[PDB]
Amino acid sequence: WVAIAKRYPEGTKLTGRVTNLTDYGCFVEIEEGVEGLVHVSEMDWTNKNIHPSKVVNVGDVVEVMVLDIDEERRRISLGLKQCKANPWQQFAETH
Repeated sequence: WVAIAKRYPEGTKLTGRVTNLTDYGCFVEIEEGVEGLVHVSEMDWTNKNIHPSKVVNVGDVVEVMVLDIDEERRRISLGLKQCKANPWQQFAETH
């Protein structure tokens, strides 16, 4: 069945780029008009991991796994947080 407004099965994973940090998570951006929230505990292996989130900065590319979707609001709540191999690149555009 469909959970009132659902696209993805849930627990199906995505890849996104990090944009903000919240009170108990991080916000990750997917595609245009589509953004997610990385829930801090969706891994376990962070806090005692030594790492600044394996260096999860604003404008870095990560992987996330989907939690709460509302097609009505356009919020998919995706949270993973491992990071990519070369997660920072030369982000300038006026060329």
